[PDB]
Amino acid sequence: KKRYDREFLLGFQF
Amino acid sequence: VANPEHYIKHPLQNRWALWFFKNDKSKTWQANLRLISKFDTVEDFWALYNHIQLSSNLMPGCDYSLFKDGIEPMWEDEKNKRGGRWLITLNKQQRRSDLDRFWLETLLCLIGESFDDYSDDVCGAVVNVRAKGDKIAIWTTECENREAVTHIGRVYKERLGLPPKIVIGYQSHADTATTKNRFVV
Ligand SMILES: *C(*)(F)(F)(F)S(=O)(=O)[N][C][C]1O[C](N2[C]=[N+]([C]C3=[C][C]=[C][C]=[C]3)C3=C2N=C([N])[N]C3=O)[C]([O])[C]1[O]
Repeated sequence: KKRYDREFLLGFQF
Repeated sequence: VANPEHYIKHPLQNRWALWFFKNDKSKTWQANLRLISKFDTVEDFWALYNHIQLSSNLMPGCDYSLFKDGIEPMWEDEKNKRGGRWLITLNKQQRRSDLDRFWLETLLCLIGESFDDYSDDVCGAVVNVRAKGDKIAIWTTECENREAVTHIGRVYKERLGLPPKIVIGYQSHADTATTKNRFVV
């Protein structure tokens, strides 16, 4: 249900 | 009211618990296993990851273990006893180049739920920091599920960017503690 892309997640690192 | 899109945390499908293993021979294996913290959002994941040490900077004999809330990083846990692990063998030169890169890709595969419906079969992951060679593995709930295990291992291999020449093996926990490959991709 709640899924995320790797490049979407990396944008929240900083 | 306020559009929650301006203030809300990005929630994950599962709550994840990070664990740490500090090698001490005076204590048993389980006594060395300790919990660090729990998160169930994207922001809280980076809040934890940024303030901890990379897998390459740990002492020899230390483990990071990211599992679903409720599942302990051992084979004797109900969710683990019937499954197995997709093992990745690294060498000494792959500590500098690949170790921290592969582990963060492994972390994103868990929290991001990248294996479609078979993300429910996934229990967790653990990185082993050893002087003889580093190891990374993704644990599943059932080794008998052929379709579930094969998809995770294939997609996991694609995410890390491993060449087709490199062959990785899925081995169950029941065979490891008694190693042979049940599946290979
Ligand atoms: C290592 F995998 F590197 F952790 S180890 O070779 O097993 N270290 C030696 C010592 O570790 C104990 N151990 C390790 N685990 C985690 C595990 C599960 C399945 C496959 C690989 C690692 C466990 C244990 N012991 C228990 N009781 N449960 C575990 O889940 C081993 O006893 C070994 O002697």
